[PDB]
Amino acid sequence: NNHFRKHWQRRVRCHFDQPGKKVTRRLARRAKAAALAPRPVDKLRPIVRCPTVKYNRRTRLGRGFTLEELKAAGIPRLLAPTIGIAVDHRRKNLSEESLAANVQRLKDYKARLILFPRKSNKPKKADTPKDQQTAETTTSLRTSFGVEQPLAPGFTEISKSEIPAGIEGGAYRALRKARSDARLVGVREKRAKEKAEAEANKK
Amino acid sequence: PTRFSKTRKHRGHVVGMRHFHLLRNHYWRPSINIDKLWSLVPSDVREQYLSGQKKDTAPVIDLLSHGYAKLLGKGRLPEIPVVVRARYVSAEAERKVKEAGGVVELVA
RNA sequence: CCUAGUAACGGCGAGUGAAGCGGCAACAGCUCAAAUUUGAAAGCUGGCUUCGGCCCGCGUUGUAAUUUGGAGAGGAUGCUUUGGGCGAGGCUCCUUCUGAGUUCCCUGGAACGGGACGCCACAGAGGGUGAGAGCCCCGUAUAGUUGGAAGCCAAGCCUGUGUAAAGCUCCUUCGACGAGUCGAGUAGUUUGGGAAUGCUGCUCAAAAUGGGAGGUAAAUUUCUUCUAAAGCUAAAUACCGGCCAGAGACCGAUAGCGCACAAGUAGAGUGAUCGAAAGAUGAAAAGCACUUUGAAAAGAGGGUUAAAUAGCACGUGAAAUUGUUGAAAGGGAAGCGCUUGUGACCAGACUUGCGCCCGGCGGAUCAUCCGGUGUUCUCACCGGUGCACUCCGCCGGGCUCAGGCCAG
RNA sequence: CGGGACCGAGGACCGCGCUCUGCAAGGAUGCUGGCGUAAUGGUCACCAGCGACCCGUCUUGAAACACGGACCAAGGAGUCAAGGUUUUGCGCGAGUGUUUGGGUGUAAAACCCGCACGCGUAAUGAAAGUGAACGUAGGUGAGAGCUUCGGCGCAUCAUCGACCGAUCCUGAUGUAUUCGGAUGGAUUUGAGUAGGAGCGUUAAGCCUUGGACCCGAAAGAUGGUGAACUAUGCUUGGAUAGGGU
RNA sequence: GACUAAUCGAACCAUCUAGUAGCUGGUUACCGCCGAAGUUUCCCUCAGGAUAGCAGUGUCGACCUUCAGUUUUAUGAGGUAAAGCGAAUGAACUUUAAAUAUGUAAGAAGCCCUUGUUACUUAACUGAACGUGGGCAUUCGAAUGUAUCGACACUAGUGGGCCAUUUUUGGUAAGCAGAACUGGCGAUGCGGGAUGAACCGAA
RNA sequence: CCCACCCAUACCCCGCCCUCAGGGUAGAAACGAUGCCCUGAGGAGUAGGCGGCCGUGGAGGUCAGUGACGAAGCCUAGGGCGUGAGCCCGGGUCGAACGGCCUCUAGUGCAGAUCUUGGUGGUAGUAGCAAAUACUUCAAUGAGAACUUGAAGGACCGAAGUG
RNA sequence: AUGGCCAGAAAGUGGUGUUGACGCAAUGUGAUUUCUGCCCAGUGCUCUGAAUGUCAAAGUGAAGAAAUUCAACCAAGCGCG
RNA sequence: ACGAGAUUCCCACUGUCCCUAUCUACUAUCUAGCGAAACCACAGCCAAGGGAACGGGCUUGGCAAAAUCAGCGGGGAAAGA
RNA sequence: AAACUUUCAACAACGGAUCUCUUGGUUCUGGCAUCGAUGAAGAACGCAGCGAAAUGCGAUAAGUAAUGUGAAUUGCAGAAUUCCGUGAAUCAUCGAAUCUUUGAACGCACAUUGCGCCCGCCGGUAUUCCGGCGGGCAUGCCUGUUCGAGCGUCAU
Repeated sequence: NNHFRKHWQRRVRCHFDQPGKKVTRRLARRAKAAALAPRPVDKLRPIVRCPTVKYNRRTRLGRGFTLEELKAAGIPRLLAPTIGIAVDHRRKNLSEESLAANVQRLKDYKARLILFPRKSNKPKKADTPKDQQTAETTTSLRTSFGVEQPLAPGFTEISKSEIPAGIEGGAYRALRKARSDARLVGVREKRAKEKAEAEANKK
Repeated sequence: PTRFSKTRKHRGHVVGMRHFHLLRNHYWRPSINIDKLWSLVPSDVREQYLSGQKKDTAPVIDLLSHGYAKLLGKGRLPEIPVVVRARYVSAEAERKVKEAGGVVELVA
C-alpha cells in the first residue's frame, strides 16, 4: 500500500520551520495580549456536550452562549460581545441542564467582571467604582473558566443497604426485550388495526 | 548509517453486503471483562475493599466514564457487592455480578 | 494531527480513495431586494464660490432614514445609554558615544609565534593588520545617552445635555424573505459517491408551512434539520517571483548555479533557440638601475626580495611524454616467478654493562634513641644524635658473569 | 658396532623413570677460533638455470568466435524517502508513545505539560447480533531445574477434554399466544479463550513503490520557428552568335 | 514518396523527460570462515512457470533420543552356474547349491498373555481394531563406526548442462539414438601422458 | 622376469601462521578475564552467505597533541613494521596549517563502461605543400629579399577578359 | 445555382466565381493508322413499385400506489419485387 | 519520323592486342622551409602438434647479428564494414 | 666500441594534478508588500581630460540639487583646502529635479530618422514667402456639458 504512482516529489512538505512558527505564534500572542490588556486574550465560552453516542459522555467548550442563555442571565445581546462573551445564535437549548449550567457560568463571569467607565470623569451606574477597580485579575478565560469536570465521576461509594434491586428479569433480558419490541413495533400495531377491523366487521 | 551496509563490503565484487456512508461512531462500544472490573477502582480504595475494611459500603463503577460501553463475563469476581452502570452487559457477566452480590444497571 | 489506506469505486485488476465526530492553531461579525417619508427626496455627481452658500443636473420606472429571519413591524410600559477637546506617560524608526599591553627577552623579512609580567570582560562573535591578536584597528555585550520626524496606544482631566436618536421587559395582531431559478429527463464530463457526487448543454419546467437535505429505486404516513436561486468580511494557511537579513556535521574552481572572472558574456544558428572556457607573483612592485652581446625577441653579468628553486609564461608544481648526464642490456619481442652470482648502494648490531676484592679521595640524608607529622595503624618522612671497622658518590687496579657477526 | 644429512620448539622446580654421589629421564649444551665491519644481512640494475599465454566481459556444459582496451591525471555507478517483515540492543510494561499543540529557553538546541488519538488489552459473523473458568485454569506421557528423595514439575511437544462466535437439528419455563430461545445434540470453522506481551526506539538483512545501480533506442505527446536551399503559382523586370531546311 | 535551409514513408526547436527495454556494456580496499547446483513432483506447450533437493548466518531445545549410500544373520528377486541321476523323476530333472550387486527386518519406543466392546470382519467370542490389567532388568538381545542431534527464523544461487564406465531398450551401409546408477567437469591448483576440457597418479 | 636408482603441493617427522574444539585461571601477591596458560584436530574454491580490519571528506569529545627553529602536499636505485589493504621514519622540495584515540556521519576506495573533461605519444620530420603555361637581370631598402619597389627583358588574360 | 467540387474551430466566413454545359470537376486511356472473339444477368449500378418483414429516439394506449412493465405505431437504410 | 533507351551484324578504321618499344610535361626521388591524420592490449620469421576443425605468445624443431633507404601488395592491419 | 631501442637514477622540460585558500554557489530560517498612460519591464543610441567592456548616468549625461560626514581621488595629466571651511570625495543618505529615440506606446506610419493637421511665439524686406521654437491631435468605456437626429410617444 504505497501511493507513490503520481508525481509525488513536487508536493512534498517538510516542517523545518516548526520551532520558528512556534516562535512567531508566541510573538503574535504576546502582541495580542499587550494590545488587549487588561482584558483577557480570549472570550468566554459555554460548556456543551459533544454529538454522537461515542462522544456524548464528555463535555467541552462551544462556540458561544445562546440568546436564551443571555436573556436568562440578564446580559443584552449587544452588550455581550463587547465585554468578552462569545455569542452563538444557531445553537438552541433543548434541555434545562445545559441551559442552567451556562446561565450559572455567565453569572459567575458577570460577578467576577470589572467594567471600567468609558469616561473616567463621569462613571455610570453599571460601571465598576474605582475603589473596587483594583484586584488580582486573570488573562486566560480558557484556564480560569475551563471545563472542570469533562467526564462523569467514574467511582462512587454507597452503603450496602441502598443497593438498588435493578430491573426485574435481568439487564440482559431487558435489553433483549427492548430490541425485540423495537423490531416488532410495526407488526403488532398492524395486527392491532386488523383485530379492530375484524371486531368492527363482526361486532 | 552508510558505513555499516553490506554494500561497502561488496565494493569491488559487483464479500457480503455493502455499507454506504459508514459511521464508526454508531458502532463504538468498547468492552471490558469482569476480571479487570476491580482495576477501575482506585488502588488504595481497592486494597481496602479487598482486605475487607469496608464491610458496609458498596462501590459504584461507571463504565462510560472509563470508556467502556459493554461489560463482558470473562473471569471470576470476589464475594464483594459492586454496582455496575453500563450501556450493555452479557448474560454471564450479569450472572457473575449477581453471584458476587451486586446489580448491573443500564444507562445511556 | 487523527479519522484512514477506512466507508466506497475498479477490465482479464493493475490500482484508486473521501467525509462526520474528536484534539489543536486562529477566531468576528454582518449588508441588500422584497413596506408609503407621503405632513413635505429628508439622498447624491459635477460647476462657480466671498467658503455663507448658489446653480446645472441625477433621481419618483425610487436616491436617504427604518427592517434582513438571530428577527422585525405595531402597541403597552418604566427605567437606563450617547457629543466634543486636551492629555502625563509609553511604543515603533533613523541618529552622537562606550573596556583593557603595542611592557621586556628569543626566533623571524614582518610577531599576530615561544617565554615572562599585567589588564579588561553583560564585550574570549567576526574581520583586518607583513605568520594563530580579548587589550593595534573596525567592530562585539549591556544599560543607556545626544538630536529629529511621523504615527499608534494610553492613566487621567475639562466641558453640552436630550431637539433627537438607542438599549431592556411583555403582547391581541401583522410578520413581505431572491424563477427559465429549483427540480425532472437526456447527453457529455467528473467523483470514493460506474445504486448514494458535482458541473455544463438541450428539452420540460415549479410551490406556499412551501422548498432543499436526511448517501438503495418507488408509493403512503410521520419525524429531524436548515432556509437556495443577491452581497461583504481580518486571522490562523501557501509561497522554486521580488526586497532586506541571519544561518548550515552542504561544495571548495572538471565541485558548487550554465556563470566565484567585462556570463546568459564570447561564439553558433535564417529563426525558434543553443551556449562555453577562464580564479591564486609577492607582505610590499620592491615588476630588474647600470654594463655588455644581439636587427629584434632576448641572453649574460650585476641586483630587488626572506625567497626569482616566486620574472606579469608568475603559490605549490604529480603523471603520461621529452632532452641532457651517468650506469647497463640487446643474434626474429619485451615484461613476470623461484634461486644464486656480480656491480652499485644501504639499514641494523657493536663500542661495554652488572656484581665482588683491594687501594686512594670527597662528603656525612649509616644503626639505635627522642619529638612532631602523615598513614595502610605499623609503616614512613622531617628536625637533634653518627665522629668515621658505619653509609653514599668519584678514580685507579684485579676477578667472575653477561654481551655482536660468521664458523669448527 | 660404525658412517652421513636436516632440525634444537620450550624456558625456575614439580612428572614418569633408570644403569641412582648421578643420568642420554616432561625439546642443546659445553669448548675453541677469526672478525667486529658492509664481513653477515638487505634494496636496485643486469647475466645465468628452471618456470610462466593478454586482461576482462559474454556464451553455453565448455572452448573458440565476438566485443572493449594508444597513454596519463581528475572524476565516475545499489542512494534517499514512505510502508512492511525477521533478527540485535535499549526504556517502560497491560500498558506504551513528551515534540499536532502549549509552556519555557542561554532561542531551529535542551527542559517541562496534558486532552484527545494511534497500536495493544477479545473474538466471531455477510449482517442483525452475540461474546470466552465444571475442575488448585483440567486429565495422560515426556521434559530442564529443585526436592523433605515421597515427589513438585518451567519453557515446549503429542494427545484427550472444557469455554466463546459462526452453521444445521430439537424446542423448556414463561407469554403483547406469538414473541422469547433455555436445554440437549452434530460437523467443520477462527493464528479465538484456556494464569495477558505489547508500545516506542536503534542497528542489520530482504522486499514493495518511487529516476530507484549507472549509460542508453526506433518512439509518443504539447506548444512554437522556418519557402535565404528546393517545389509550385502570381506581380514586375532582364537575357539567348552564326549556319541548314 | 521527390522537395520543403547538408535534416523527410513525415522538417527544425524547446518541453513532458532522468519516457520504457526483459536486450548490450560497465559496476571501485584487504584478509578470514563456510560453500553449491541441471525432469524430484505438479500444472496446454512455445516468447512458460512454480516446487523438491543442494547452501550460509543466527538462535533455541535435556545438543534428549543415537543413527549409518557398510558388512553379517533371517527371508525375498535372480534357481541362473554347478554335483548327481550306484537319490526319485526327467533352463523347463532335483537332496543340495552359484558370482555380481539388490528389497524387507534385526527390541524395553519391544515381545507376548488376559479382560471386555466393536460401529471392521468371521458360520461363530472367531481373527483383528480400540481400550484394560499383568508378565517380561539376569545379560537390552549381530559387526564396525559415531566433533555425524533436533526444531524454527531469515537470506541466496542453481534447479530439461557436457563427458565417461556399467546395465538396458531400439537401430544404421557406416555413423548412432533413448533411459537408470555412479564418477568427473562447469568451481581445481600439483606430478606425469613432448603438447591439450574429458587419460593416469594425487587433491 | 629380476636388481638398483629419479621425483608431486601425495605420505611420514619438526618448526611457524590462522580457524575450530576441549580444559585451567579470585576469602584475587590481581586481569588490555574482550587477557593469559595447556592440549588436540584441520587448512583448494566460482555463484552465494557471514565476520574482522585498512583507507577518504566532515562532526562531538579527548590527547594540557604537531607546527614559520617549517603544517599540508610532492619526489626518492634510502630504510622499518604488517600475510595484506596499508602504516611509520630518513633525505630533497615547499610554504600555513594538520594529526593520533573513542564515538557520530557520508556525494567514501576504479583498469576497463566504442567512458566524461583535460593533457600527451608512436606513426613522423612521414603523407605531402604537383589544376589555372613563367619567369630572368641590375640598383635601392633592409639584420635578412624567388614571392618589396624602380628600371630592364620575357610572357599571359584576349573585349561572353585576369578590363 | 436553395447547385457541383473544395476549404474553415466557427462566423453577417472563404474559394472555384470577374464562373454557367463549345463550361466546371473527376477518372481512365494515351499521336495517326488498326480496333471492339459472340451472348447473357451471378456480383455489382440504380427504380420513392408495393409491403411493414427488420425497425432508434421522441410521441400514443393499458396495468399498478408508483418505480416500472407490456402493447401497438414506427423515418432512412437493410429486406422483397 | 524522333531518341545520351536495350540488341545483332557489315564496310572503313585503328597499339584491343600478337608484343611490346620509345618520347614529353607533372609527380614519385633528393635538398631548404613548413608539416598532419587514420590506427595502435602487447607485439610482429617459420614448420608440426596444441580433441571443442583457431593461434602470434604454449610444446618440439628449423634457426637467429647493429642502424638503415627506395619500392611492393602475400598477410597482420585497412570499408563512416 | 659508438649510434639506435629499452631499463634505472639526477637535473631540466611539457602539462596542470595535488595541497592550502575563497568578495561565489547551494539549502534552511526570519522579516516586508512596493511596477505601469503622472508612461513600466525590456530595447536602442549616447555621456568621462585621457574607456572598448563592466559599472553608473541621460544633451543638467561616470552626473545636478538637498541632508550628513569631514580631507580626499589616484593609472597618468591637471587642479585643490583660505585647514579654523556654504567644504575634497569613483563618500554615504536621499524627500527636489533632469530623464535622448523607443516600447502596453498614443496624429498616420516605420524595412522611411517618411508624411500630416490644430493653436501660439520668435527671426529673416515681408498682409501672401521662408525658417526655428513651444503646446497638442490613439482606442474602448463611465459621469456630466453642449450640439443634434428620428410621426418613436404626446401636448399645443
